[PDB]
Amino acid sequence: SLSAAAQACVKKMRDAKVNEACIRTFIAQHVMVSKGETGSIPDSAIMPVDSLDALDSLTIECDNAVLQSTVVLKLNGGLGTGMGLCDAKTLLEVKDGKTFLDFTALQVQYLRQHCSEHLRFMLMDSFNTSASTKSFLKARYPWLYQVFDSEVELMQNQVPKILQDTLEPAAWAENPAYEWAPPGHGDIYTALYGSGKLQELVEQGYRYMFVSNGDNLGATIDKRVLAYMEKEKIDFLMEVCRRTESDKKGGHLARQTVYVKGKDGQPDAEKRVLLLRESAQCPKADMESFQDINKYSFFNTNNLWIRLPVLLETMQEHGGTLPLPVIRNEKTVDSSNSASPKVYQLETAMGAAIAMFESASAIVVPRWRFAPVKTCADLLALRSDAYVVTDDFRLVLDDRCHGHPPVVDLDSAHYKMMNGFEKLVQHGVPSLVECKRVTVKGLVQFGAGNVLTGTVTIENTDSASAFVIPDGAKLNDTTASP
Ligand SMILES: O=c1ccn([C@@H]2O[C@H](COP(=O)(O)OP(=O)(O)O[C@H]3O[C@H](CO)[C@@H](O)[C@H](O)[C@H]3O)[C@@H](O)[C@H]2O)c(=O)[nH]1
Repeated sequence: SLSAAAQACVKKMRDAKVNEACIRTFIAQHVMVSKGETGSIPDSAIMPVDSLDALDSLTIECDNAVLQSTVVLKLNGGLGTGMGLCDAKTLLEVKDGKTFLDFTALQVQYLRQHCSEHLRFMLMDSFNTSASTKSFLKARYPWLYQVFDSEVELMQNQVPKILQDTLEPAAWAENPAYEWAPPGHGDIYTALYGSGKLQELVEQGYRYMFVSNGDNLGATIDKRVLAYMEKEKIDFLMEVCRRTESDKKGGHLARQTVYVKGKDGQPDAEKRVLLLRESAQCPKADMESFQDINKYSFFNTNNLWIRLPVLLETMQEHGGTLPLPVIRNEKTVDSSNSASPKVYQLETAMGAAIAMFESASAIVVPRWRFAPVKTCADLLALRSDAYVVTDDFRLVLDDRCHGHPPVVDLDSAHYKMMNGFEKLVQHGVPSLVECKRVTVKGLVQFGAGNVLTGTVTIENTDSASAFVIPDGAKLNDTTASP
């Protein structure tokens, strides 16, 4: 029943021993793409979400049996090509001598010492992140490394890049590894199911999984969420934050109205269905509305809670897949070579599972559960004193910020790549806890002990010479120039 292109994909995947759940999942996306689907979600088809419960209003914590049944997973399979990264982002330094992986392991240790003695922790890796993550734990945290292969690591799948005009699997004789790509972090459900780990977790008595981004060190277990999901019988819960100006890369919550038409004299009652819209899913000529933080003010944190037996049941009842909406990413098979064949890279976002369950919902959480690092501008804020380290080893906004991170605007010509950002803070990281907005234009180098307050702009109009800010300089509500 499949097309020739789709069959070619199946054959390639089978020959490469790709797990069948992945093949089934991918093919379904392939069929959608062949019928015109791109993943685009226009604003005319959605409407904002105006009312949600709040974590700040919750007080009751879950019982010990529920806490014991909760697995913690951290995403760690992405390639931060936007920050000029070649390995796992979690190996980058966050504070003095501590990486993302350092605080993550310290959070797990803390939870095991004070909350759940046998807390199960997992990492979803790619082959482009697996060995470096394992060797890091090998040296710094041997208790995690000893059970790394047995219970920690979940290996994400690889799917073929398909030619844009025929949807056949793309070939690249120069480097056939470039014929494959990660299918996004929405692959977590497919990888858990196809590897049999989802069934084994349910067999072992686990009932909840808390997933979060590897770059968000503010996301740990909150026992009030588990009690909330138990009481309200919620099978999937997405943590959303009130959107700030800094929330530009990610996705926002949205709703549609599905009319359960009337019965037994009852009228047609509207029921709100929730969905996620990534930035890639917004029509590119309509990005103004995706960026309106007032129109769509609920930003997905990717702190997700899933009831594992219901996820398992749902997948089994759908041929062994979770039919997440496909995102059609347009690239070239060698993303560095504009002359290489153009391809589609079919991906899904794990937050899109909010549309897969009848009892799915979202809850508004404070900013201290969301400290994202998508760019080097985010990393400057996280490295600065605007973020502090909690006792349970979370990275949270300083209380003085009132939930608003400093708005950091770095010249993309000089600081988009990690090597360029490293030159900017070579002599020290400026104080930004009292800085509302910092904009760096042109070639600039921070000095030692810089203190920024208010709205600060550093503009070097002649980038033939870098502008080194003097040591101890204090910039308050000003624009500094050579
Ligand atoms: O194939 C992939 C792609 C990504 N990741 C991991 O997924 C996490 C998030 O990926 P990132 O590329 O950093 O973010 P986005 O996918 O753009 O956005 C996600 O995170 C945002 C919050 O930061 C939310 O607003 C979005 O809805 C959610 O999809 C990171 O730990 C990545 O390493 C994987 O494990 N495998």
